[PDB]
Amino acid sequence: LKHFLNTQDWSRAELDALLTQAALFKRNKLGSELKGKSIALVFFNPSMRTRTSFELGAFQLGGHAVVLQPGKDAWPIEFNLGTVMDGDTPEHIAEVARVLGRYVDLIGVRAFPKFVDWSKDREDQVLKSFAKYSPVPVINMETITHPCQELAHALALQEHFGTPDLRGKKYVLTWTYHPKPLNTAVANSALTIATRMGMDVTLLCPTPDYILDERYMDWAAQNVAESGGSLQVSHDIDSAYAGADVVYAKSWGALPFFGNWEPEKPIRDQYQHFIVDERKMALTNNGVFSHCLPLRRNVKATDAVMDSPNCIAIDEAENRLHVQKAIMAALV
Amino acid sequence: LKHFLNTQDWSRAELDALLTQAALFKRNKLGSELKGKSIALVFFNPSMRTRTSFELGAFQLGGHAVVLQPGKDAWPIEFNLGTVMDGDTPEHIAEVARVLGRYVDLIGVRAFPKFVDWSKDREDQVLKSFAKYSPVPVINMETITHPCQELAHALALQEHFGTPDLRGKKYVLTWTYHPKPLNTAVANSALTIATRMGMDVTLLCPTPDYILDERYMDWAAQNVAESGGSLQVSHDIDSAYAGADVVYAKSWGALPFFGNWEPEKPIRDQYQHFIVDERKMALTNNGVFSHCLPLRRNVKATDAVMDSPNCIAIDEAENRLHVQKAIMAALV
Amino acid sequence: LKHFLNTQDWSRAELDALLTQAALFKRNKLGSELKGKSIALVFFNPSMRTRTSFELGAFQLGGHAVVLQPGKDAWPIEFNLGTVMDGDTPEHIAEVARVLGRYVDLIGVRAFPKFVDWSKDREDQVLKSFAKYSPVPVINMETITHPCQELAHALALQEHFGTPDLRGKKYVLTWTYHPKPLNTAVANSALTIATRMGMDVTLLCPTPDYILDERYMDWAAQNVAESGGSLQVSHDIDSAYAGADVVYAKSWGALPFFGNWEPEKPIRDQYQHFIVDERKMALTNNGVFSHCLPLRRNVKATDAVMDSPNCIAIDEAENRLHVQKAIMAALV
Ligand SMILES: CCC[C@H](NC(=O)CCC(=O)O)C(=O)O
Ligand SMILES: CCC[C@H](NC(=O)CCC(=O)O)C(=O)O
Ligand SMILES: CCC[C@H](NC(=O)CCC(=O)O)C(=O)O
Repeated sequence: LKHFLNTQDWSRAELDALLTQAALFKRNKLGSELKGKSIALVFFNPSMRTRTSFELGAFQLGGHAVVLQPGKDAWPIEFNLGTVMDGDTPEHIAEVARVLGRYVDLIGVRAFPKFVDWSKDREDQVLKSFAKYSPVPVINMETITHPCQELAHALALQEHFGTPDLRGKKYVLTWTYHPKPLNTAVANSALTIATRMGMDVTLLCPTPDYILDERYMDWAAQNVAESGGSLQVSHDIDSAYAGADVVYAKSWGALPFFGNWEPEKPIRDQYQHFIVDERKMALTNNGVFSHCLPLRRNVKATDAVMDSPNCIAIDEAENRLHVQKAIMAALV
Repeated sequence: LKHFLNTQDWSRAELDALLTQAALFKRNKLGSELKGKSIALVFFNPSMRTRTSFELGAFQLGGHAVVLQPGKDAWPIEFNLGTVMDGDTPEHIAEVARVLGRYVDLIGVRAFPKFVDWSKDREDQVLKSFAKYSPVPVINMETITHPCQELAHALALQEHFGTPDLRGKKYVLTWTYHPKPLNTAVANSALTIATRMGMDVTLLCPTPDYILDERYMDWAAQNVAESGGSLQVSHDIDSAYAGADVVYAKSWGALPFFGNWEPEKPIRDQYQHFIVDERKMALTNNGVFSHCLPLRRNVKATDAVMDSPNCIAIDEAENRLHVQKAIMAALV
Repeated sequence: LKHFLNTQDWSRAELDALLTQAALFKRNKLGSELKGKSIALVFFNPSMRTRTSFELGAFQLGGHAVVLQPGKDAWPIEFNLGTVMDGDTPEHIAEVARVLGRYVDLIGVRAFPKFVDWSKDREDQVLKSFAKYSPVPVINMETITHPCQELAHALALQEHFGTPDLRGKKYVLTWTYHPKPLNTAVANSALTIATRMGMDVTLLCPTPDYILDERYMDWAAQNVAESGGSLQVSHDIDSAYAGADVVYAKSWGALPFFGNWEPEKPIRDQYQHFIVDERKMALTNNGVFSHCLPLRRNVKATDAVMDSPNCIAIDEAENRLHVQKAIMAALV
């Protein structure tokens, strides 16, 4: 059974088919690719865009989405095997996945890491559990990667440059400030999709500590090697933004500090200047700027940049809807 | 772009068209005025009637409603401008409104005041923010006014008297008891719609402190002046109910006590007799009684009154469904 | 007006019609028995299966389900009569039921007991209040009985044995361990449906204290007397499982300990061996095993049993969907 866990599991031709079909849905939003069909959207963390775009996407295609929130309405779910379940979890993912399998045609899941031990978070236990026990296709709605955002971001870029071939473009994935440490998911996904598109990627971040998990650095290299692009890690703002075509900001907690965020506080606080403002954007090749959102103004990016005509954040958010309808349609 | 923020922004002819179309939907509930269309219902406070009537109204018209609750599922939203967003709000209404604008065709919003400073609450920051940044029509689901209730209430009255012309009817908007201070919204809306219908309106309330904000007292005067009705403030129960045709109860916190409810407690507690019971209703001209609901029995009104055949509360609640389908249909 | 509060209120012919229609829906899931229709699903407790199966069932039949959760989104609801509502409940079920009555065509309700006083819980105040004030058919989504589970369980059994006639089968309803005391609902329902099907029922439980409320023991006797089956209470594991055809596990708090669970703790803890493992299942006549779910692994049943080909828990969960579509279709 084919799932949509990461874009890395898909061939360039399959992904390309997805984007084109997404572009097709954007011109003809109503359809019947999901008539009488339904999808279970399971959320273990908040969401505005993902929840809304999927719920609407399923409706516009003749289907119906059932939104579940383990712990708020549905029963909390246990993921570990061979365990005496006398704790806070009343049922196991093995049952939950098989049960949903008899009701819905697709299962979407959102589960951010717990931030206590990256060794445990990097395993993607939730997504992998669903994909293992579910008799129906599973869709990643963001765990430690955000593949749906990738395709929304990618489509938005091609649309901006009026071409599907983004090779030779200078892509800058910059870390940005935030009072607290966040998920690396969106970053791992951006690095993955930008290198898969074959762009000249620079991972701008404060210190080596902030470099993404090796897994994605490796996926990125394999992508560069295959698409003819390039990868590069920079700790210098100006040399990074210089002549950039795209600038994607996202804040995240330094991996080496999982479970020990105390000393991480004083470190991130001394890099607030990483904020994406006009100065840095002026150094770009009239480049574009985006963010997966939700975005904090005057923290991650200044008001002037968000309101700038060069900001394609709203278009990227919109394509989430089209891109996901292409995925669901392709999975049923 | 035309919105439905308050009935005061609409002409008498437009409002009349709304009520008639609502009466038309009441005879033919299923339609296609919203086929393939959707609406984002954003709730910052609880709701049973509004949430249900809108969700159903959108369905019965071929559309789909997406219910969002900032803080429970969607991300909390910031409304102030030029602020360093390092607080509890992860994203700004400027983005949220533009994003929803790419997904849904209509946006409904519910946001009661915070009760700390009426000077800030009376500004209607949430509703105005949505209407400012949203590329699609916005609908007031209750903030400091409850226009949807107004039209449901109005339709219910015309239906009761078998006529659209309510002029010359004695309308009594009475304050009523409640262990705590509430929103003036429903009251401000009742005063507005009753004076706009050209009835003889009396605002019965305990003391001058309980008189509604000048804004609505002024809207009411302009309405009297235009419809030929009348406005009047009374602190005497019997002289108010006397020969009334309609009696609308609603409890609210004295505006001058926002942020300082301590001394408000002892004041409201000495006016529990304002409860709408049989005695007061007997003094009426066999008048009708209603309440926007949720209503607390034996506090706001006695069981005998609620169960009375003169109580049209349930019909008013029902018309919410028809009246809102007329608004959505008119806005797309 | 006909409701679906308990299977006991329905004749054997009506119930049989329900199961057959459920079997019919299972072959033809999409229909129009609910076109333009809607149902209000009111939840006072968590739910994954019930909420999902009903929401989907309504969709697959052309209708729409509105999920309400008094206290989370909708306003909390008061059920006592002639009370001064100055507490935590803003509105009364008399209004809530009549209001929903003007919006939806059906009302489903879930409300577990409070576990403080069984004398009050056994009254089924919530379900009875809805059925009393609602102008439209009411459906029990589990209170002190779980009739929907009954029919899902029953259908799953007939399907397993390839016949609708379950008479002469040895049915074992066994209590099982759980760190805390639970609702007897599923148990009361199993005892009811198994005796109504005319099987040889044994209620295996630790001590006499754990025997179900007399009401259901009585319903069971009347059912035995009518169907030709049998009822029997056993406190011995091996004599119970011996040659069983069906084994239904469910944990519950000893009724005589409501409001006084302290001493109940040490009592249930000394019966953990009641867990449904392979040994006990080996003593059966190659019997089947099920559980209403959510089920805690290695507490209520071992992993080996849940994963066993003899476990029909997932099928029972699926039939919830078909069985409820048959009920809704029959009630409109
Ligand atoms: C379908 C059964 C629903 C419910 N189950 C629970 O409340 C179990 C909760 C837990 O095990 O923590 C019950 O006991 O009736
Ligand atoms: C689409 C991104 C979702 C999520 N964002 C957050 O958790 C931000 C929360 C905050 O800023 O308070 C993340 O970091 O991946
Ligand atoms: C339709 C009216 C909604 C709201 N009502 C409440 O907040 C009442 C809450 C309570 O009585 O506890 C209000 O006062 O405007």
